[PDB]
Order: sequence, then structure tokens, then C-alpha cells
Amino acid sequence: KMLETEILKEQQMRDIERERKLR
Amino acid sequence: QQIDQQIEEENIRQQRKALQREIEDDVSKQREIKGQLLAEEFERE
Repeated sequence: KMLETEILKEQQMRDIERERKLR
Repeated sequence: QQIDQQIEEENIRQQRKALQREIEDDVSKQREIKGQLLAEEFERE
């Protein structure tokens, strides 16, 4: 459970990273 | 790999400007040539 959590949350960093690359 | 290429997509969005510079050459040449030609028209009277 915590691994699926940490992963699903972690992936949203990757989407913020996308926002960061757009800047 | 997608980020690597997400960056390349922007790298490609980043030729038109050189054509724009050329657009200004086109403009300058014709504008000044009209003046050069009128000066010629008088010289040629």
C-alpha cells in the first residue's frame, strides 16, 4: 500500500517537473 | 526518455527569425531602390 502510495505521489513530481521544464 | 524528448520538442519550437531578418532586407532594398531609381529618373531626363 505504501509503495503504491509513494509511487503515485512520486509521479506527480514528474508532472511538476514537466511544469518546471516548460518555465 | 520522454523528458529528454519533451525538451527536444521545445528545442525545435526554438529559422523563422532569419527569414524575418531577410524580410527586412527585402523591405530596405525595395524602399531605397525606389529612391535610387527616382534619383536615376532625374539623371536620365
